[PDB]
Amino acid sequence: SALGKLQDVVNQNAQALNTLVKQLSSNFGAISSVLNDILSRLDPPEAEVQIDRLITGRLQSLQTYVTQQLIRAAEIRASANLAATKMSECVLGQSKRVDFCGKGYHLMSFPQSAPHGVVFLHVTYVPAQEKNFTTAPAICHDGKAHFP
Amino acid sequence: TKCTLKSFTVEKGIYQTSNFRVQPTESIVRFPNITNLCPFGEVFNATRFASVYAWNRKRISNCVADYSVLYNSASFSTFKCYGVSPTKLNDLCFTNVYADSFVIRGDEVRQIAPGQTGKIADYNYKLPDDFTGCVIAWNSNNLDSKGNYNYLYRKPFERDIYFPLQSYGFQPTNVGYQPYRVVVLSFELLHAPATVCGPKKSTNLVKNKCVNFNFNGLTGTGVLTESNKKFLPFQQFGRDIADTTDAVRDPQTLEILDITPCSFGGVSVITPGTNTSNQVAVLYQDVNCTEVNVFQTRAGCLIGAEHVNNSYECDIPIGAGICASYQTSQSIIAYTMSLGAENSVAYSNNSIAIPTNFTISVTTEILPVSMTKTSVDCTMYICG
Amino acid sequence: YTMSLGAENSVAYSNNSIAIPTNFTISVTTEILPVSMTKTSVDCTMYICGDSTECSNLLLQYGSFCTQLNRALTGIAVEQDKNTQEVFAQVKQIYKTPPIKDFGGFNFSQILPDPSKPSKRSFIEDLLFNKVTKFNGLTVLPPLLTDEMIAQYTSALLAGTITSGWTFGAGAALQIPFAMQMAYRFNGIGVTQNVLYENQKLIANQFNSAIGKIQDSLSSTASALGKLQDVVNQNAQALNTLVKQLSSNFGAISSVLNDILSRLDPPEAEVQIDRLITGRLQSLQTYVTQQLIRAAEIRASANLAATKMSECVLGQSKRVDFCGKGYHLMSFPQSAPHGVVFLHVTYVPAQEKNFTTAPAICHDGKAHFPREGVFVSNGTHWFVTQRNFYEPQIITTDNTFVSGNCDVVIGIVNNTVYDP
Amino acid sequence: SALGKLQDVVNQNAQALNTLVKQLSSNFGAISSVLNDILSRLDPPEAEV
Amino acid sequence: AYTNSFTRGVYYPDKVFRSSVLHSTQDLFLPFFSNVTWFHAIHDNPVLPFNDGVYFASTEKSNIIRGWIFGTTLDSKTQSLLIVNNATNVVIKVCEFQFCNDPFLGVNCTFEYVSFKNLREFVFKNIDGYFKIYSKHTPINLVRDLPQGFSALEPLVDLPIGINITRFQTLLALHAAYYVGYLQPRTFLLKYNENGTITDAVDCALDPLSE
Ligand SMILES: *[C@@H]1O[C@H](CO)[C@@H](O[C@@H]2O[C@H](CO)[C@@H](O)[C@H](O)[C@H]2NC(C)=O)[C@H](O)[C@H]1NC(C)=O
Ligand SMILES: *[C@@H]1O[C@H](CO)[C@@H](O[C@@H]2O[C@H](CO)[C@@H](O)[C@H](O)[C@H]2NC(C)=O)[C@H](O)[C@H]1NC(C)=O
Ligand SMILES: *[C@@H]1O[C@H](CO)[C@@H](O[C@@H]2O[C@H](CO)[C@@H](O)[C@H](O)[C@H]2NC(C)=O)[C@H](O)[C@H]1NC(C)=O
Ligand SMILES: *[C@@H]1O[C@H](CO)[C@@H](O[C@@H]2O[C@H](CO)[C@@H](O)[C@H](O)[C@H]2NC(C)=O)[C@H](O)[C@H]1NC(C)=O
Ligand SMILES: *[C@@H]1O[C@H](CO)[C@@H](O)[C@H](O)[C@H]1NC(C)=O
Ligand SMILES: *[C@@H]1O[C@H](CO)[C@@H](O)[C@H](O)[C@H]1NC(C)=O
Ligand SMILES: *[C@@H]1O[C@H](CO)[C@@H](O)[C@H](O)[C@H]1NC(C)=O
Ligand SMILES: *[C@@H]1O[C@H](CO)[C@@H](O)[C@H](O)[C@H]1NC(C)=O
Ligand SMILES: *[C@@H]1O[C@H](CO)[C@@H](O)[C@H](O)[C@H]1NC(C)=O
Ligand SMILES: *[C@@H]1O[C@H](CO)[C@@H](O)[C@H](O)[C@H]1NC(C)=O
Ligand SMILES: *[C@@H]1O[C@H](CO)[C@@H](O)[C@H](O)[C@H]1NC(C)=O
Ligand SMILES: *[C@@H]1O[C@H](CO)[C@@H](O)[C@H](O)[C@H]1NC(C)=O
Ligand SMILES: *[C@@H]1O[C@H](CO)[C@@H](O)[C@H](O)[C@H]1NC(C)=O
Repeated sequence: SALGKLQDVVNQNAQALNTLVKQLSSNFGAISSVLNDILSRLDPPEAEVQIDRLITGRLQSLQTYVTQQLIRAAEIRASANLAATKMSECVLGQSKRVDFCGKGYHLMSFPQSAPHGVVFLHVTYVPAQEKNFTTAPAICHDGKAHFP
Repeated sequence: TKCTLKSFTVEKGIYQTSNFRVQPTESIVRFPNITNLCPFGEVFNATRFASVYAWNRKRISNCVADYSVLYNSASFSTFKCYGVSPTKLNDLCFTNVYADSFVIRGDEVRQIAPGQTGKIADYNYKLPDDFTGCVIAWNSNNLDSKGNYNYLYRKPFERDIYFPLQSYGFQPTNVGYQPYRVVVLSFELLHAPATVCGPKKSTNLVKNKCVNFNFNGLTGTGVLTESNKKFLPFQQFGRDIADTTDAVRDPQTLEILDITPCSFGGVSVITPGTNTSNQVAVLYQDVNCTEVNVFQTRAGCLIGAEHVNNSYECDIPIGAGICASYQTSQSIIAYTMSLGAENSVAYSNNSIAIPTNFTISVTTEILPVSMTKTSVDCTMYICG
Repeated sequence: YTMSLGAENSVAYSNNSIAIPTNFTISVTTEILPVSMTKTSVDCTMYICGDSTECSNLLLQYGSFCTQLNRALTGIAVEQDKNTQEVFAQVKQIYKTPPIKDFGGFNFSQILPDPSKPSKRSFIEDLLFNKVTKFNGLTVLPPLLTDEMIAQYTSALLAGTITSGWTFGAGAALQIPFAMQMAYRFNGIGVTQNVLYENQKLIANQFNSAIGKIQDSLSSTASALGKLQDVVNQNAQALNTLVKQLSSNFGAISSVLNDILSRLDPPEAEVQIDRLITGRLQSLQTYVTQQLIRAAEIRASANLAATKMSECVLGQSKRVDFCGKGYHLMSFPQSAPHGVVFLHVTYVPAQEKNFTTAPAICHDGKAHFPREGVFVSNGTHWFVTQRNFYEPQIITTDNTFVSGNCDVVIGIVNNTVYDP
Repeated sequence: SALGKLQDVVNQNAQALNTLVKQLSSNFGAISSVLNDILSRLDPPEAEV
Repeated sequence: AYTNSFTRGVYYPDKVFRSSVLHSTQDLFLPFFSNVTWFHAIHDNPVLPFNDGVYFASTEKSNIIRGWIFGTTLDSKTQSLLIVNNATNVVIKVCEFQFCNDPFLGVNCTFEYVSFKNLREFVFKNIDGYFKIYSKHTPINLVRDLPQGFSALEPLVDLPIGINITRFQTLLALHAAYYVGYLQPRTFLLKYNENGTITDAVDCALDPLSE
C-alpha cells in the first residue's frame, strides 16, 4: 500500500474501460443487445428503430466515458506539473520551501522511475536531541548592546 | 457487499450497499361517500341519438361510474381508450365526464381519434390531439336503419350549428355504410374536486403510520398526520417543490392531512477485510435507532460495533468524528478518532531549546505522471 | 464611464539617487481559501424511479449508469475528507499555549481559542462562522472531522507557531521567546534584529492594531468571505436544479410516476416511463459531471491551502505576494466553514527619503564595496546603510571589502574609509 | 511556432464553435434538418415527434 | 375616463396550496399599472366586449351595483348568464331571459342557483366552457379612485355553462363607480407567504427590472 494514487489511477482507468465494455451488453430498450441478432430478425423499417435505441445508448455511454477521461486527464496533468516542479526545484537544486521536499530541512533528492509515475527520495536534515538553555536578546559590555 | 463489489473478496473499509426503506402496513382508499349511480343508461340506451353536426354533450357529475359493465358488455363493436386504460377506470376517478352521443357512418369511425384528420375529424367533429378518454361505437343497423334521412353531416369539440351540409341514407342493405352509434367519453384529469368516482369502497384512515394511501385517485405511500396548513375552501391538494403531493384534504371529512415519506436511508457495511474476518458492522445512514450493541452517531445508527471510550487513530472512517476498527476475542469497535498526543511546550520569556544532535531522514513521495493512452474507435464500438 | 486603471505615479529616477525607508508598518492581511465542499450523495435508483418496481425494472435495461454515478459521487465525498485532512492535519502533535501569555507585548488573545465558549474557537473564528451559512434520495453525508476537531488542529498549529517558530514544522518543537522569534523573522527579510529589539513596543502596538482592524473588517464586511461562500451558493443551486428537474415532463403525459402508473397499462406505461427515465438520468449525469468538475477545482484550492499552510505558517516564505503584500513575517491559520483563513503578518516600508548613492568608494586607489547594504550621502557625509531600513553607519573596513581599483567602476566616488 | 499553447487554445475554441455550428445540419433521425421545413409540411401530431 | 390599475387583478391561479415559495405561473392576469376604463354612477352601462377575460372592480356605499349580464346578443336570442344580488340572496341564472332596452333594477333554462366604504373586485373568464368567478371583499376609505394596495382574489364559483361569451353588461339599482379591465396571458411570479396567501407579485413583462 506504499504506492497509493499511482495504483489508484490504474485502477480507475481499468474500471472505466471495464464499464465501457460491459455497456455493450445492455438493451437500452431494444429487443436484443446483439446488433447482428436485431438485423437478422427484422425488416429495415423496425430494425431502424431498434438500432436507433442501441445507437443512442452506446453513444451516450461513449460520451460519459470520454468526459470522465478528460476530467481525469486534467488531474494527471496537474500532478505531472507538480512532479516537474519538484524535479526542477528539489533534484536540480535545493529547496527552501517547507515540506515541499519532505519533512525537515531539505538536503537533496533522488529521482526514481515508477509505472506511470515518478518516485522521489527526499533526503532531509531533522534535528534530534535538544537541551534547555537560558537565552538573552543582547549583551551589555560597556553600555553598548551587542547582538549576534 | 460481495455482490455489490462484484467480487468474492472484500477489502477493509466501509461500503454503501443498499437502501433501507420502511414498508407500509395497510392500504387506505378514500372516496366521497356518494351512492348515486351515473346515468350511463340514458346515454347508451337512448331512443334516438343526435346527428354528428349537432351532437349532444351530456354532463355527468355527482355519481358513481361503473365502467366494468360497459367494458364487459358484448354489444360494443369497438372500445378504444386513448388517455387511460379501460381496466384502470375503476380505481382512477375524474372531476367531470363528458359523453358526446351521435351517429357516424361505418367507414368514418376511424376518424374519431386524437391526431386524425379527414372530412369528419376536421369538419363536423374535431378531437384534441391530447384527448384523454375513450371512444365507444356499436352497430345500430337494427335500430336506426330504415331510408333514415334524419342524420346529417357538415376547433376541438366545436358544435357548428352548394350547401356545406350533406346527408346519407341509412338502409339495412347498405357494414361500411351502416349506422354506427358512437359515443365519446371525455374525462378531465385536472387535480380538482372530484365528483365522478368508480365503485370502490372507501376504508377508514390510519394516522401516524406508514400506509399506502389513495385519495380520489391520488396514490402514494407515506405517514399521515394532522397538519396546521390552512387550505382554502377551493383547495384540495398541496404540493412541494418537486411536484410531489405534500398535503391532502380528506374527501369525506374536511380535514387536512400532512404526507411525509416513510423513513429511508442508505445502508453502509463496515467490515474488515474478508481475509481477516467475516464479521461486519452495519451503519444506517441519517436515520434514528427506532425504525431499524446499538450506537447512535450523527452519521446514523451504528449496529454491530461496540462503543469504546479509548480513542485511537482513525482506521475506518464513519463520519462526525467516529471511526471504527477491528480490535480485541476480536470484534469491531466504535470510537472517536484521536488527533494525536497532546504536547505542552515549555515556553518562557528567557528559555530556548537548541538541538545538540541530528538525524538524516530519507522519505518517499510518489506522484502520477501519466496514464494509459487508450483510444476507442467510436464507429466500431457503436456499430461494429 | 471608462474604468480607471489607478492613479498615475511618476518615479523620480536618476543614476545617483536612491530612496530608503526610514520607518515601517506592520500589516495583517486576510486570505480565504476553500478547502472542501458538501459531501452530497444521490440515490440514483430512488431519484429516477422512487418506489416503483416497474420503473426500476425498466431502469435495469440501462446497465451500470446508476452504479457509476453513485461511484463518482462516493469518490467526490471521500476526496473532500482527504482535502480537509491534507490541509489541517499537518502537525503530528496537539500543542497548547502556556497558561501565562507573556509574549513580549504581542496580544494573541484575539486569535487564540477562548476557553469560556462551549466550543474552543477564537473570536475571529466565531465571526467567520457567523458570517457564512431532500426526500428524493438526496442525502448529505457529515464530514469526518467535526468543527471542534478542525478548531483543535488550528489551535495546535497556532500554539506551535507562537511558541516554537518553524522548528515544530521542521522537526520537534523547540521553545523560543517570541521577541527572539520575531528577530529571527526580521533577519529573514534583510532587516537587522536590532530594529526589532529597539522598536519592540511600537511593533507590538502595530500588530495589535492590525488584529483589531481585522476584527472590524470581518464584523463589518459580509462580502469579505468570497469564493468560500460562492462554493456554497453553487452547490445549493446545483441541488435545487436537480430537485426541480423532478417536476419536468420530458414529453411524458405527466411528471408524476404514480399518476402515469395508475392510469395506463404496461404497453404504453413503459413508453411514458422510458421518457421520464431518460430525462431524469440525463439530469443526474449533468449534475454528476458538474460536481466532478467543481471537485477538481476544490481539490486544487485545497492543495494551494496546504502549500500556504506549510510554507507560510510552519515556516517563513521568501516568495513575493505568496503570503500577502509586503515582506512576510508570519501567518496564523483560522478555521472557516469548508475553508481556511490565513492572517498574513507582513512588513511594509512606510516613510522614505532621497539620498545620493554611489556604487563604490575610493580610499587609496582601491574600490570599496559594501558587504551588506548600500552607500548613501546626506549631502556632505557618506554612510553605509542596510537596504530596507535607514540606519547609517560610519564607512569602515569592517563594512566594506576591497576589489579592483578606481579606474574600472563607473560612478565611483571619493571618501575616507575609517580603519578601527 | 514560437507561440504554442496560446495559439492552441484559440484553435481549440474555434474548432469547438465550428462543431457546434455544424451540428445544426444534422438530422438526428428527423425527416429534415430544417425546422421551418418540418413545420411547413406536417401537422402538430407528428411535427411534435 | 381612464385610471391606473396599479397592482390590482391578482388571483389564485389554481387550487393547490403552496407556502413560503416563489412560484411562476402562466395564466390570464391583469397587467400591472394598465388602463382600466372608468365609468360613473352619478346624476352609464354600455355593453362591453368580453375578449379573453375581464377584471371588474367597484366601490360601494349603498349597494347600487348588484348584477351582471353575459352573452352575445342579450335579447333572448341566445343563452345569457345572469347574476343578481338582491337583499341577502345571490341568484345566478342561465335562462334565455328577454332583456329590456335599458336593463336596470328599481329601488330553455339549463342551470339556476339561489343562495365609498366597500371595495368589491371580480374576475370573469371562460376556459373550455367553464365560467369561473374570483372575488375579494375588503373595506376601504376613499371615493376618488381605486385604492393602491395588493390583495389576492380567491375563486368562489365555477360554472360549466359552456356559453360562448363575447359581450357583457352591468346591472344598476336605481332609486358607485366601477372599473373594467382585461386579462392577457402574462407571466407572473407569485410570492406565497408562510400561511399560503399571495402577498406580492412580479409582472414579468412590466419592465426590465421585473424581467
Ligand atoms: C514610525 O511610525 C509610527 C506610526 O505607527 C510612529 O509611532 C507614532 O509616534 C507618535 C509620536 O511621534 C505617536 O503619537 C503615535 O501614537 C505613534 N503610533 C503608534 C502606532 O505607536 C513612530 O514614531 C515612527 N517612527 C519614526 C522614526 O518616524
Ligand atoms: C488583548 O486584547 C484584548 C481585547 O480583545 C484584551 O481583553 C480586554 O481586556 C479589558 C481589560 O483591560 C477588558 O475590559 C475587556 O473586556 C477585554 N476584552 C475581551 C474581548 O476579553 C486583553 O486584555 C489584551 N491582553 C492584554 C495582555 O492586555
Ligand atoms: C550629515 O550627517 C553628519 C553626521 O551626523 C552631520 O554632521 C553632524 O551634524 C550634527 C548636527 O545635528 C552636529 O551636531 C555634529 O557635530 C555633526 N558631526 C559631524 C562629524 O559632522 C551633518 O550635519 C549631516 N548633514 C546634513 C546635510 O544632513
Ligand atoms: C577622486 O580623487 C582622485 C585623486 O585621489 C582624483 O583623481 C584626479 O583626477 C584628475 C582628473 O583625471 C587628475 O588631473 C588628478 O591628477 C587626479 N589626482 C591624482 C592624485 O592623481 C579623481 O578625479 C577624484 N574623483 C572625483 C569624482 O572627484
Ligand atoms: C525543558 O524544560 C521542560 C520543563 O518541564 C521539560 O519538560 C523539557 O523536557 C526540557 N527540555 C529537554 C530537552 O529536556
Ligand atoms: C342498456 O340496456 C341493456 C339491456 O337492454 C343493459 O344490459 C345495459 O347495461 C344498459 N346500458 C348501461 C350503460 O347500463
Ligand atoms: C361521508 O360520510 C360522512 C358521514 O360519516 C358525511 O359527513 C360526509 O359528508 C360524507 N362525504 C360526502 C362527500 O358526502
Ligand atoms: C431519536 O428519537 C428519540 C426519541 O425516541 C429522540 O430523543 C432523539 O433525538 C432521536 N435521534 C435522532 C438522531 O433522530
Ligand atoms: C466511558 O466512561 C464513562 C465513565 O467512566 C461511562 O459512563 C461510559 O459508559 C463509558 N463508555 C463506554 C462506551 O463504555
Ligand atoms: C525625491 O525627489 C523627487 C523629485 O521630484 C520627489 O518627487 C520625491 O517626493 C522625493 N522623495 C521623497 C521621499 O520625498
Ligand atoms: C549621471 O547622470 C548625469 C546626468 O543627469 C551625468 O551628468 C553624470 O555624469 C552621470 N553619472 C554617472 C556616474 O553616470
Ligand atoms: C393610459 O391613458 C393615459 C391617458 O390618461 C395615457 O397617457 C397612457 O399612455 C395610457 N397607457 C396605456 C398603457 O394605454
Ligand atoms: C397565519 O395565521 C395565523 C392565525 O392563527 C396568524 O397568527 C399568523 O400571524 C399568520 N401568519 C402570517 C405570516 O400571515
